[PDB]
Amino acid sequence: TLKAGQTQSFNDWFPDDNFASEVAAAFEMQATDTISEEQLATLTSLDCHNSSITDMTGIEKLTGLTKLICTSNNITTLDLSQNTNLTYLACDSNKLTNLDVTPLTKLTYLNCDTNKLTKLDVSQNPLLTYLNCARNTLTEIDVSHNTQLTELDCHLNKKITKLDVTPQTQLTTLDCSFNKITELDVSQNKLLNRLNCDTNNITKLDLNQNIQLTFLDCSSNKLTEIDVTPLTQLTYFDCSVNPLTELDVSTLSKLTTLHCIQTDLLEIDLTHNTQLIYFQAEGCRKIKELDVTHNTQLYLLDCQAAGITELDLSQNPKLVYLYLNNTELTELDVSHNTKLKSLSCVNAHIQDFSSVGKIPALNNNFEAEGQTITMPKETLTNNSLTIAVSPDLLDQFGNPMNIEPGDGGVYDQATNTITWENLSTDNPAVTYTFTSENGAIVGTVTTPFE
Ligand SMILES: [Cl-]
Repeated sequence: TLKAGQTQSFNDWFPDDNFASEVAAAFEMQATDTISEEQLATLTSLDCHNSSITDMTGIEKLTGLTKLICTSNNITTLDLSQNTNLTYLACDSNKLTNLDVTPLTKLTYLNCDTNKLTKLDVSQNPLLTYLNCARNTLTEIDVSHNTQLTELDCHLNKKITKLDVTPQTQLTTLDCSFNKITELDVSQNKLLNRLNCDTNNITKLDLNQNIQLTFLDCSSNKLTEIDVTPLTQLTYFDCSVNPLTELDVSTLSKLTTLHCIQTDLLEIDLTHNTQLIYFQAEGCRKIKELDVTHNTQLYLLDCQAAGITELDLSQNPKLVYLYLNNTELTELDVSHNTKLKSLSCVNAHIQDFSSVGKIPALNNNFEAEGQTITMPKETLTNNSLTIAVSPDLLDQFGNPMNIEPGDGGVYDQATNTITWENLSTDNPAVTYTFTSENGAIVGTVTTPFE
């Protein structure tokens, strides 16, 4: 017997006006048109995203539904106990404090991202392939019964301390970022391709079995060491904000992006990463040498704070963005880097900036303030001292710079010397600032005495 049931307006079926109105449009009808229980049951798919819906009461009557999208609404509860034919559920960006999916035994896609869930029970969903409980307030997530899971996103729950994916042998994408995870065993996830476990408390990460990762981000963790040598397919690798002291990327022939910001590395060998486009290594304070000569397609180089006294940029024609601020450089040469839109080398120990004027786009977009130069000491003669202003002090266009002595001292332009009167061994040095006429370059030259 196929019973018709009651026949009434969508507005009478669905108390929420905005919901009734969306269910109506699903049948290409108005909210005030009448429809039967048997008619309502024929709808296999519903999309009411971004509709100002607070209440989904009446959903129990749409029993033919295999797909429900209610994203970007104000829904505080969703009783889906009668919608047992659902295979796809997107209820993300709502105000759900709880969500029961235990009756939905045919469910293969579940997205409840950005809600207020404290528990989530997916143990009755054995066909699950996409679970996304991102941006909830969960403390754990048992996926032990969900063996067909290909993608898991439990990022930004904040309180997750344990994650077990040892049974998820089909996992290709994992995002467990911004939690308190301390151990991640990914050795059974042989098909893994994308891994993001950043912003956790992971101390060890064994990736030896995951030899077909293409994307890896283990940044902001507590990794003392890591072995990426087996991961020959990697194109993007990010291990920033870890206390790693040694990193071996020689096997990563396909690497395009390497981020190792704020790591403790003593050295780094980029010579085999011929395809490298982005190397971002700001705060790699222990590095004292950088050979980017084999990285011929480098588009952006950032090694701020690095202890490099020089940097051979001859082989990097494609460079558009270079960041050398806070380095130990005493020499700069960007003449072969004609694509540069932005150069920055604040707080270095540079004198001659003449190579930068070779690139006219840099005439304006150029910062080189806070230079700190240190000269060999002289002896006094009477209570006085004359010195030659360093000839290497040359600006962007190879012109002299303006000399402002740490004044008791008179700069003589003719002779390009400074003479201070009344100097004391109590205060054992003399200084002068230099500034370029465009104001892009500023520094000091300390000269000790006696
Ligand atoms: Cl009505």
